[PDB]
Amino acid sequence: QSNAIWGLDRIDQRNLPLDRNYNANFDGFGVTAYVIDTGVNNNHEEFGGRSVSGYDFVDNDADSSDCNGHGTHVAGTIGGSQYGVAKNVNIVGVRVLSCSGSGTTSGVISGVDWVAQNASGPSVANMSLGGGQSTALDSAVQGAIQSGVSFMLAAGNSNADACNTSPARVPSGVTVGSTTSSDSRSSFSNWGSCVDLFAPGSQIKSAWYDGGYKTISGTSMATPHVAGVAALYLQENNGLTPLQLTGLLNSRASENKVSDTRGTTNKLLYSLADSGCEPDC
Ligand SMILES: [Ca+2]
Ligand SMILES: [Ca+2]
Ligand SMILES: [Ca+2]
Repeated sequence: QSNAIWGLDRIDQRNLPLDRNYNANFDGFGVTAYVIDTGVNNNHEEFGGRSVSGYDFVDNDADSSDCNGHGTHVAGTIGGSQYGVAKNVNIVGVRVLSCSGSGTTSGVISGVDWVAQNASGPSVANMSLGGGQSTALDSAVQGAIQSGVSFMLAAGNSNADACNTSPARVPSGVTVGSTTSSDSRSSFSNWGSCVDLFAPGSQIKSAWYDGGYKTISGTSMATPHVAGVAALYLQENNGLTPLQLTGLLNSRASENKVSDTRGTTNKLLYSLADSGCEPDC
C-alpha cells in the first residue's frame, strides 16, 4: 500500500517522481500464475497459503519446493502480500530448474506442456529463464499460448538482441526487458525488436527460498511484474485470450518514459485500467 518498494510504486503511475504508493483496483483473485522456474517455497509468509506445488520435472516428483531462491523471488513479485503486484493471486510451482538454477531444454518443455495441459481457470505463465535458440522450446511455448495461456518471458541479461534467446524470441510471447527506478533501461537488459515492453528489474526486493528476502536484479525480476499485471487484467476480464491480453498490456503501457532503449519500443508496464496513448490518441 504505502512504504511501497519502487517496482510496485512505478507501475501504477505514468511519470516520475515515485510517490511511495502502489494503488490497485484488482488483486488477482480467481486467477492462477504458473511459475516455471526453480520451484516456489509454498510455505513462505508472503503467500499466505496461496502457493501450492504443480510438478517437479527436475527430480520427477510432486513437490516443487525451491532450493535456489529465484523461483520464490519471482513468485513473490507476482503474488506476495508485501512485495507483489497481485496480492490475492494463486501461485503454482512448475520446477524445471535445479538448485543451481540450471535445467534442460526438454525439462523446460515438459513444464511448458504441463501448464498447457493443467491450467484451469484464468491463467498466466511466467518464464524468467532463457538460453540458446531452440525451435523445440519455441514450438512448445507457441503451443501453450495457442492453448489459451498467456506467457511472460524474460528478455535476458547480456546487453544483447533478445531475438537470439529462446524462449524470449517467440513472437506471441510477451517478452520483458528491465528498467531501474530512474527510468533507464538496466545496463544488462537485452533489447531489440523481440522485446514487447520494459518493467522494473533492477534492485527488486522479494521472497527468498529460506523464508526471508533478497534484493536482486534481472529481466527475470521484470517479467513477474508483467505476469502480476496480467493477473490483474485477468481478474478484471476472465476471458482475455493471449492476443487480447497482449493487446491490453500494449495499449495500457506508458509511452516514451524509458532512456537508453537501444532499438526497443519505448513502453513501460502500467498496472491500471486506462490507456497510455492519452497524450495523442
Ligand atoms: Ca506509485
Ligand atoms: Ca522436488
Ligand atoms: Ca511478443
